[PDB]
Amino acid sequence: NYQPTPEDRFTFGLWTVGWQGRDPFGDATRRALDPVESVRRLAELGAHGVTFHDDDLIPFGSSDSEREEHVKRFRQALDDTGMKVPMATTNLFTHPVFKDGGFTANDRDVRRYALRKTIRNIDLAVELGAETYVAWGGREGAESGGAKDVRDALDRMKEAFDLLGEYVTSQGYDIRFAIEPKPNEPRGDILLPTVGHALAFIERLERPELYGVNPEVGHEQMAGLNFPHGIAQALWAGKLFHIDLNGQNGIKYDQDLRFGAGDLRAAFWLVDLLESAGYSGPRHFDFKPPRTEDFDGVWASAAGCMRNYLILKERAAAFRADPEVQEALRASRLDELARPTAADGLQALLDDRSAFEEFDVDAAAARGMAFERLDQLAMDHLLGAR
Amino acid sequence: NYQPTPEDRFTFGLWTVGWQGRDPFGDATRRALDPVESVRRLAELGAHGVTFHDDDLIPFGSSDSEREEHVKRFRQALDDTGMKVPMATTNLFTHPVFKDGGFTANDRDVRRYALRKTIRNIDLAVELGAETYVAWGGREGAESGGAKDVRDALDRMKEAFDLLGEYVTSQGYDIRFAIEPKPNEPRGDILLPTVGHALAFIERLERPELYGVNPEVGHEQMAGLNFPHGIAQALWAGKLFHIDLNGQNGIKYDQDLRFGAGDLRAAFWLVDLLESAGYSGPRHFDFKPPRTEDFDGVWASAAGCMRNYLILKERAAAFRADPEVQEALRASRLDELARPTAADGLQALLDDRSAFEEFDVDAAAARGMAFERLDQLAMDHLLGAR
Amino acid sequence: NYQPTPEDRFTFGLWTVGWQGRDPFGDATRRALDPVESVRRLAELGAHGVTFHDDDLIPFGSSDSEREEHVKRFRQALDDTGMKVPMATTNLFTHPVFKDGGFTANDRDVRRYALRKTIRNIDLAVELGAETYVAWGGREGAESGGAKDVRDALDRMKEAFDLLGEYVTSQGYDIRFAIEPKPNEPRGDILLPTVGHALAFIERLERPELYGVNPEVGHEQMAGLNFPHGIAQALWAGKLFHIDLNGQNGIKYDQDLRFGAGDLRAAFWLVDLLESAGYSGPRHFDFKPPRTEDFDGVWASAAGCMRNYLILKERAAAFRADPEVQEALRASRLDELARPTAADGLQALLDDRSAFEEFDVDAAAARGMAFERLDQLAMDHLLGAR
Amino acid sequence: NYQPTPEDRFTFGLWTVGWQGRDPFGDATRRALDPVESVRRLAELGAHGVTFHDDDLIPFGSSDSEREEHVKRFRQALDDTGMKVPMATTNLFTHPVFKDGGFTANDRDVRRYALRKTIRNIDLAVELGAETYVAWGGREGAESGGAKDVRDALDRMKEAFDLLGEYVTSQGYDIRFAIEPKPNEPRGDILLPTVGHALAFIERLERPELYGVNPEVGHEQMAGLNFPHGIAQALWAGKLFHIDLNGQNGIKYDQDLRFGAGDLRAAFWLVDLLESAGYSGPRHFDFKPPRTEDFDGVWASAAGCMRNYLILKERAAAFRADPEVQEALRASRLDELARPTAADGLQALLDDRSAFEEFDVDAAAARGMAFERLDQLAMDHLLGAR
Ligand SMILES: [Co+2]
Ligand SMILES: [Co+2]
Ligand SMILES: [Co+2]
Ligand SMILES: [Co+2]
Ligand SMILES: [Co+2]
Ligand SMILES: [Co+2]
Ligand SMILES: [Co+2]
Ligand SMILES: [Co+2]
Repeated sequence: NYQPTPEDRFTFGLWTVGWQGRDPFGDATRRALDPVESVRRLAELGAHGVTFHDDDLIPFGSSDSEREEHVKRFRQALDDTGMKVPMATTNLFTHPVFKDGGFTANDRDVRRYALRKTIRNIDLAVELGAETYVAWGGREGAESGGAKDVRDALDRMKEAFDLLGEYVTSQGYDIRFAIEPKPNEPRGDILLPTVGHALAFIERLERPELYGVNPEVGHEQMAGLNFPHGIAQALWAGKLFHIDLNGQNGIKYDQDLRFGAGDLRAAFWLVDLLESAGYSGPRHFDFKPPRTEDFDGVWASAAGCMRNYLILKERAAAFRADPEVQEALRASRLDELARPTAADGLQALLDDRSAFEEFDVDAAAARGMAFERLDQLAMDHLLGAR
Repeated sequence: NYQPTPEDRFTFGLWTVGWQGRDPFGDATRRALDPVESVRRLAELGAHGVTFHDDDLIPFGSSDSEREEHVKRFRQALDDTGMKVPMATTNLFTHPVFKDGGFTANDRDVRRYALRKTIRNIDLAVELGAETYVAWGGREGAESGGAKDVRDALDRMKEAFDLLGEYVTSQGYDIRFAIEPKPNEPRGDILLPTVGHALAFIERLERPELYGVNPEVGHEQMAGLNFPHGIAQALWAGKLFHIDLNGQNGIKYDQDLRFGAGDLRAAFWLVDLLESAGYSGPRHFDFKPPRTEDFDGVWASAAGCMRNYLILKERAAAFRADPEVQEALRASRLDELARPTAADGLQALLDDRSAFEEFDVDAAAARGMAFERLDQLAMDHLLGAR
Repeated sequence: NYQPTPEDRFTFGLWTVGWQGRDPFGDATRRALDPVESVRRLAELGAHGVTFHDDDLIPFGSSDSEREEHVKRFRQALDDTGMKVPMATTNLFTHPVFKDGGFTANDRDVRRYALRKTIRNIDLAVELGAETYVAWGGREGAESGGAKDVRDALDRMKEAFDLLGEYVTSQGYDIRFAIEPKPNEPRGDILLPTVGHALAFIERLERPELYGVNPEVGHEQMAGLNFPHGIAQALWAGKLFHIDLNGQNGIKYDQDLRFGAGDLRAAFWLVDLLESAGYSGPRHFDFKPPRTEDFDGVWASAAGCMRNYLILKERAAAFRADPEVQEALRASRLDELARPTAADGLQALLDDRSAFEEFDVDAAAARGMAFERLDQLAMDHLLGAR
Repeated sequence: NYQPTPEDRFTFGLWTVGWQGRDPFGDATRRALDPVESVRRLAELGAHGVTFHDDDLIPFGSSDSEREEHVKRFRQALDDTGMKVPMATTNLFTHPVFKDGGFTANDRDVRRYALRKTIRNIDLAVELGAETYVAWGGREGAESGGAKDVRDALDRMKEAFDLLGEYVTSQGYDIRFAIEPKPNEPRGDILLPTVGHALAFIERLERPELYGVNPEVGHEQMAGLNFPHGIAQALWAGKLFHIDLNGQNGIKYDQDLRFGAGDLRAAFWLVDLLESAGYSGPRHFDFKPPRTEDFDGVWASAAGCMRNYLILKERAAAFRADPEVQEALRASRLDELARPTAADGLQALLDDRSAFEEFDVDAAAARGMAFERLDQLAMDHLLGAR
């Protein structure tokens, strides 16, 4: 009956179930949640852990004694429930000081502050046991062309991430960074708008091994991209350090629907890929129960994230294990896709008349790929209609 | 009066002005053009050069004597006009044999053929003087999730590009590759869908220095991305080896409108960036005169590509040179964006109380960015309303 | 096992299974199909009938004796199989003469020709028993703003549809028209781009009762719209005279995937609505088997259209019949949505202090809508995970 | 120098310049503005008037004496400046009670409250001289398919608008309604998502003459539609009762950029159409100065809305008056588009062999439309490059 348990490694941000329902056009529809109560409620649903921005756990501007008490209460909730904290992050987007960015603000003093605020929370993240430190630069970008020279902004972005790498190395921490792309919202265009742009940027950092990506289902879908394809490219690069699961209906504002809502078939192929690849990180949900809901609906929406992942995991495993699917995959030459093109080497390929001079293009063109029969087997498995 | 001359380095594909007007739903509206006549017509408009797919210059399936005569006539047109050939590419998308891809076809024999067809045309490209060899993998991708394992496809894609690098190195050629991303069309999703994905992929090739990107205005806009921002990231990476200029209205089929049509302000900021950065490659137009047009409209549409680039070049230069704009850029702290965040180093930043303990977040938050006044100066310059 | 039979009223266009695979960037991948063979193959799959454009049944430019023989052979196939022809339409988009439109071409002679070509095929449609005559104005529109004055084009569009109404009335035919909106492709923008625009236009025709809409799943999705919502508005207006079923992944070129592919949950809610509303027209598929496929894949893709509709019909019926869903719908106040707001009348509402002066906004705001629990019951029914 | 004066009829909502900068992810960046100060500032810029939601002028929950004082101060500002109030509207979206809608909330008590809150503000609107009463149902819609039966919601929506028509008629008011479509945001899908859907809905009201549309540039662009085309359809229907001007970059969250930003060429063709059609309503700006700005940037952004409209008005008038453009419009057969197709009548068309039997399709197909030369004249006029 698709019941999650902590061994399934499902995690949730405090800001997800704790979202009060404020949007562009609307006031809060739910009261604030104490993080203690969200840890207890999430544990009762079978979650493994929780994640936080600095300012979700400790109100911005807290004194040291207030900070200590917020952390003490949260630690007690973690210890009472067995919940973990595998990931933490910094809020470099809510406060008005970040209206033009944190790490790429035009004001230099704001960039230095953003770094100090991040470093303070990396120390806390390590104390709470986090292995991954996410960075979503939601304010890095522009609404107009003259406001932001992107080459200078990328120079500032590299300096900031290099300084954070130097800091973790200096402290001997075993935490790694996961950069979260998004194409737009709240900025008109956000820097590092997709998984590809973030992977490319990481290759230019001083210590690329310290950084990966934290892709989000709905973010890549806001650019109309195929989320499973982008996760495959991140896995191919060895850079899937964390993932954010939710639902999105295409090219709109970021909806943050529960996982399995939005593009259902993309959710199926995502689960198939994570499970086939043996991804071992948390399955983290960055979602918002809709503001129509009361607290009972918040917990139902959170439970539905995990249930949908487990249903899709069963159907993807049955698809890949079905001998009729295995035969269809060979009929569609998925086995040949996995064989090297020319392990015989360049000169052998140049000398091979079967590759050019004596290649029958028309007989190869006539061979159907059989992809529709394979896809309807996938449909039938997903719908339980075999 | 914005008259282009060959010194402006404007280039056009044979397939652009030569497009006969066939689309998803329509037969040709114009007769085929002899490449000789397109070289002559383009030279008369002030173009610098032309580009080609193999199969635009030599019909697919030509004998050696037919091939020699097509090349001889084209060379004579180039010599009669002074036109150059700075770029060439392979057609790995029209023939039905490429229905599942060239370099990432599931059929191995098709992948080997795609490589041999590419290598034959690299030799011709070098004979005609091309410095850049573009690769647009328009058939690499899928319409369904089971049809294409993307990690295996990227392994095949890397093998293919590595073999092409080994080939050019083996021959001592001074040609470089430019990979052209596109998010979709004709495949439901195309592999390497954006500039970021292509830049990331190149970093994993055996000899990354041989490869850059060939971004196209309309391709990045089909994902709703900011094309000038993506060009800035490619320039930041040192990888803008070629560029395709055209117009697109957002998230649709690839419209291939003349340059300056589609998103006009994005065309302005693109020209501003290419000119500020001192980009020295061809300004290449990959566009289609609409099928409503006769040949006079084809040449008017081609002339309009160049005219719009030259108008936008004048207005962007006037914007950057205007002392009132220079003052607005300082008021918006574009100068501070270009200064290192912490050249004093990590420990100095950690010890700097002005970056945290004594940073007045509210006074920094209250300082307006003045971006709207700067953007209306940019508007006024673009519209000639100063 | 979800086996369709003719009683299910599934229909297919000749151009669907008969699509040879030519696209923007590619030559045909399959040979042409004789309409006789498509009628036989579709009947064997359990289809009810077929539909046609004039030029799919009779090649454009046929002599009268050729026309008679094409019609005779097609009639024999219909009689051999028991297949019906419930709908026909005109091709006013392929021939180059329609490059600027049929009914709204700027050239008046082309508009008059488009009307004569339509009227000739209305007579044939009636002879073959069609009840619905579709009109998809795929060439009505523009790529540039000066090319098409839209108020004048709508005047021409109304004249054309009014003349077609006068013609059918004059002949005593019992056929009705169904106008098919599309937002773009092949024109940069198409006139009557959505269901709403077409419904609005029909209200201004001389005899609106003769006209309804023929919405297509993928067309409304090319504008990012909710297809079930648009079908609900057409049903509310009494104007769903025909429907085109297929799949689409959001905002791209028109993919024409088999029904159930693309947005699966939207396919579920569409079937739920058509079945709840008692829609009695054909379930018509306007799709294209992908060009990767051979003929066996064409028939598998066609069979999959019908199978997916039948699976979704079973799951939507089980959802609506489940007493736990019925209780959830009452908890979410779907029953109250169906009750008049103020059957007591305006003055009673004005005098009702419970509607204003004594309405407790905070107690009403606090009541959760319970929509997430209702939606996860819908998910569980769709996936067979109850 | 493009200086607006009140005779230009530019109007602004209090909520536009008064937007404090709160978004999905961010706190306010500017202090609240007193409506008195916004009226004074807008008048100094040359605006004609202002518009309001009920709750922008009178805080929600005000006592009668507070209400009277807010209205008294606002009236004094209007009288001090000569500013008008041509339009008002109701806020049926911010308060949590409207989380599922106002007029189509599933809770009947909320629907009755939404009507009473609207009617109270219609009385105030009439006292302040408004001729148009806008209704943007931003909360009407859903995030999930079971939550909202759209046929029942449209029944509730018609009841509500019919009751409002009965109310204005009963009071003898000369105010008319303008329904504002939007496709999504804040709801996952909003009911009446485009101009077409709203026009269609109005035709089913009891007294359609009382209702028109209030289209917004950015709303239609959030569906990827052509805003000038949609305004042309509203003008063709006689239903453009008000218009909201702003900028948007395609398919994203609603950006509300100043008018002229976003799609510049669409802004040009919009101004060309409003001015050619002799639209006589207010040119209203529904925009948000970006939250990066301080108050000086708010007023610069507001001034830029008006400046851009006046620049585009000059360039569109010069385009239409240029004898070379007039010749190009005849070469493109825009004159023939405006002539009836068959004023000779149906039987004459049927008997006309020049329309079918003797129509030379190939000679008509060969005639180019000359649209690219016409569009580059439009480009040159817009850019001041003639
Ligand atoms: Co998100
Ligand atoms: Co996230
Ligand atoms: Co293109
Ligand atoms: Co290109
Ligand atoms: Co379609
Ligand atoms: Co269709
Ligand atoms: Co808006
Ligand atoms: Co508005």
